[PDB]
Amino acid sequence: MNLQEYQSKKLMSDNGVRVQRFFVADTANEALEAAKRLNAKEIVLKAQILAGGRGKGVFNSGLKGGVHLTKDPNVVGQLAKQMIGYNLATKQTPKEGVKVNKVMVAEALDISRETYLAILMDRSCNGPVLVGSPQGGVDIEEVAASNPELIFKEQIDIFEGIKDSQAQRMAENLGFVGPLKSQAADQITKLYNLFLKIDATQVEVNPFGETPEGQVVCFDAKINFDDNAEFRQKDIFAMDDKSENEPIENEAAKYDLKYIGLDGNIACFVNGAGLAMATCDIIFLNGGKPANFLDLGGGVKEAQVYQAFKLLTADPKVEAILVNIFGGIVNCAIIANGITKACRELELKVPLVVRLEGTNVQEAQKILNNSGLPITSAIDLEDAAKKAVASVA
Amino acid sequence: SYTASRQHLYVDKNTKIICQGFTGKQGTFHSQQALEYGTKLVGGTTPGKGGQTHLGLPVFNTVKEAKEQTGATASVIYVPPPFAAAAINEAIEAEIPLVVCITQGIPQQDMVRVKHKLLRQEKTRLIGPNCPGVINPGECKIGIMPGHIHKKGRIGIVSRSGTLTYEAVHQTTQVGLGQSLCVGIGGDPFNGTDFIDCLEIFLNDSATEGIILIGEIGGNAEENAAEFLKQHNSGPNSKPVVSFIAGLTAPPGRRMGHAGAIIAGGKGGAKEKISALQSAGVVVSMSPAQLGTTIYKEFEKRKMLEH
Ligand SMILES: CCNC(=O)CCNC(=O)[C@H](O)C(C)(C)COP(=O)(O)OP(=O)(O)OC[C@H]1O[C@@H](n2cnc3c(N)ncnc32)[C@H](O)[C@@H]1OP(=O)(O)O
Ligand SMILES: O=C(O)CCC(=O)OP(=O)(O)O
Ligand SMILES: [Mg+2]
Repeated sequence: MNLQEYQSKKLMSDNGVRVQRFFVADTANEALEAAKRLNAKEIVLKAQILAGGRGKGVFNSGLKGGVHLTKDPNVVGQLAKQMIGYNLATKQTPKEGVKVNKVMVAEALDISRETYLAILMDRSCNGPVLVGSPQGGVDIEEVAASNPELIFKEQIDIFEGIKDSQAQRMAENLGFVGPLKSQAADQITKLYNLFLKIDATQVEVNPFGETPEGQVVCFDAKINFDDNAEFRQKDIFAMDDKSENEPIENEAAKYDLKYIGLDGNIACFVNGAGLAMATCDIIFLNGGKPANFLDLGGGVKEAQVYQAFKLLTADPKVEAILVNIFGGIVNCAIIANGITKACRELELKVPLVVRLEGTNVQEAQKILNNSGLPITSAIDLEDAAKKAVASVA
Repeated sequence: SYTASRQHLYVDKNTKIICQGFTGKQGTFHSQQALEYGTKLVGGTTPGKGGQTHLGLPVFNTVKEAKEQTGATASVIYVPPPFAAAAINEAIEAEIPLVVCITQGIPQQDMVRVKHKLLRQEKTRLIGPNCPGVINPGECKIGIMPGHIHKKGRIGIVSRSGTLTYEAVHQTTQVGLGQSLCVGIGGDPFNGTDFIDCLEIFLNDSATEGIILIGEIGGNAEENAAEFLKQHNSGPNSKPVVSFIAGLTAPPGRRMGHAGAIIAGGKGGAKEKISALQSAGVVVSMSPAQLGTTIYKEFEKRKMLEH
């Protein structure tokens, strides 16, 4: 799941987290009026796309940069006219860039000190952990490799909640002093409670900063959400922005399917995340390149199988299809019925290698044997990989 | 300490089981499979259907009733994600010795709360969630694994991946070694049993003469297991350990189905786990299709096959 900058900052603000005052605009004139309505000494104008590198991006309007500072609301509108409706491309988007439909117009604040503050579900610690460093503004992975003594952590008890003592201690370890410490600790507390309320797996603020005027402000942040909590986070998941996702992956999601596109030409049709990873691995081992990762989950309905198989047959790069099912909760006969239904409408101009084992495998093989389809049978996983790679070599 | 419940993993012919979610679609189907396999499934729970009869067995509203009336010492959970954490907690509070949670999709925050309770007691051992279960071949099947691929034997199997568990079982059946005990610990980031828990049971079990450990990207449980094996499974009478780590070719920064399967911040990669396990003397099969043959050859090199 993905949230635009303005969506996450609104969510944080509505839950007590201090962010830069801002409006969001759909038109250059709205950007100009928001700039004037801010009544701010300096203003920042930010294109709303999900990819990074907005600062060094370029629009197909000639404008360089998706983030601009200015004291003049008239410049905000002048710049916004070259953003709205145009494509912003950066070092992390396709060459065609991403169409910018919204921009953020926010109060620009001087940063006197940058820190790193995050809350995450930590597998090793069996629960939420506060992670903080006084070295702000840089990837935390670098700080961890260069100065691990500057990474501070607090393990939070899920039932007790964050204690003031923990928020205060982290605030001090981040260099906050005097009244700024109480400000930082209260923001840490609000960030933690937000993290729990929205079923986040991580809330990361960088920089978690001070202003010359003495305010603690979350200047930039990234939220990762637990997809398992969608059933109780409908409002947030409604805001999901799929406009920058791989298109086949988006289609798969419509049917609760886990599809990840790769660079190869052998499509993979597998049950289980582990077997799916292992199928990509063994194809590579045997001289092939997998075209995708695909995890058909637990209780499959024939309709899902049918749609999933069609997702493979409609990728231009696919030159062969490898079906590898070892069914426990996955009923092999449902797989067989879904595949044959899909093949009846397709045409199938590519080799189809099929390995089936496990639950109801006998009925499944009968279905495939009665289908009249050109299936290359495989006896095991290595056989299936070798036959798949050979069919397109 | 919760580690005192590890022994509860080793189900056997005398283990009586109840099914939470007994009357649901998958609880029904896999209860049928368990009965056909010979497992002593004695009843199940479905709030609101207590007193009814299902697959010829009693249905209870609560785990406490089902345990008292049936003497069950294990429970398996086919409850949907919004309620499965509560189902695990009910089984812990009823002090069921072994609870297996099949359910995929429980919120991480839910499981953090479950783990909090779980670690502060030791009557109940949890396997899962998001796992296939545990099987002692020919004695007790608790979960979704296809029965017909198993053969009682000498290899202990522990795997984060359900389907790769079936591969390991099938391959070790094919090469004639069979399985002593097979535990799928599941693909979730917060769960009840890790590699070390199963490795303790395997190393101390005389019936387990070799071990297959299947892992994947994400977390550090494989690295922990490597250090555990360094200290507890070195020297002359060590048990051969074979492993496969899925995801050597997985793209970084992507959750590969399992929420626990992700390479983030340069941590959780497969090569680091492979090297850690190799440094501990584990033989890592590069191909997932060669777990059976790899461990067969390790038995051969050590003259452990009585031809
Ligand atoms: C290997 C990794 N694991 C997987 O792949 C598993 C994937 N599948 C899942 O996670 C599925 O959500 C599950 C298999 C857990 C359930 O799916 P399923 O299709 O069987 O669900 P159903 O809705 O048919 O059945 C669930 C039953 O649990 C019952 N239930 C709900 N709450 C509870 C509870 N606290 N205790 C016991 N039973 C409960 C429901 O009443 C329902 O039974 P009913 O239809 O008789 O009323
Ligand atoms: O029983 C089945 O059909 C699927 C097993 C499974 O989900 O495995 P994995 O995703 O943990 O690798
Ligand atoms: Mg799975």
